[PDB]
Amino acid sequence: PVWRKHYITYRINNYTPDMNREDVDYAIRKAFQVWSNVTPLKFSKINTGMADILVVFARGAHGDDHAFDGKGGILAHAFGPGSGIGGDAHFDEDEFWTTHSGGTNLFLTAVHQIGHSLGLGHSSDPKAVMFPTYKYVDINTFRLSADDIRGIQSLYG
Ligand SMILES: CC(=O)N[C@H]1[C@H](OCCCn2cc(CN([C@@H](C(=O)O)C(C)C)S(=O)(=O)c3ccc(-c4ccccc4)cc3)nn2)O[C@H](COC(C)=O)[C@@H](OC(C)=O)[C@@H]1OC(C)=O
Ligand SMILES: [Ca+2]
Ligand SMILES: [Ca+2]
Ligand SMILES: [Ca+2]
Ligand SMILES: [Zn+2]
Ligand SMILES: [Zn+2]
Repeated sequence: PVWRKHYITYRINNYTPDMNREDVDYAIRKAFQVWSNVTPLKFSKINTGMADILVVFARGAHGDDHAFDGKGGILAHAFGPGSGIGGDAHFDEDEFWTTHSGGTNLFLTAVHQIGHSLGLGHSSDPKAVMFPTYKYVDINTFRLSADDIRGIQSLYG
């Protein structure tokens, strides 16, 4: 249930019009960084070819048999480690993605979904990033909880 290599590629398949491109790239890259800070994994954005983790913005039905649901409800989903669609993280474009507190924060959502792309389940600690409910936390004080660190290190340490 894990990536069996420690150099992992991602590609941004497409950009949400909600946010400037620069802010999308920065959110995503920072989100990956959160995990590469507590494991030996290295993440590399690529701009051509097939990436391990593909990052997709889409609405409703988008060709994976798990349609999204409009504004609210499900925000995003992600497939666990594997080939093809494995690892891929999809973000519901009917949300309003933002760099701060308005709408839904892309960074925080990405940290969570990349958790799942890496093989994590959910946490019972409301402080954890892998807690199952979205809430805006102070990104200046953001930090992985002990539960996240133990989970991720059990897979990749
Ligand atoms: C679990 C849940 O909250 N479901 C909500 C319900 O969701 C239906 C789908 C059930 N569900 C939710 C999830 C968790 N999500 C994904 C996940 O775990 O990644 C999976 C689909 C892959 S998620 O989209 O909801 C999700 C994504 C990111 C995060 C996250 C982001 C940042 C930090 C931490 C967590 C949390 C949840 N799994 N199944 O929608 C309803 C309507 O939504 C509106 C208008 O906001 C919710 O009603 C509200 C807000 O009161 C409803 O709340 C209830 C009763 O469960
Ligand atoms: Ca939705
Ligand atoms: Ca993949
Ligand atoms: Ca949107
Ligand atoms: Zn999908
Ligand atoms: Zn989740």
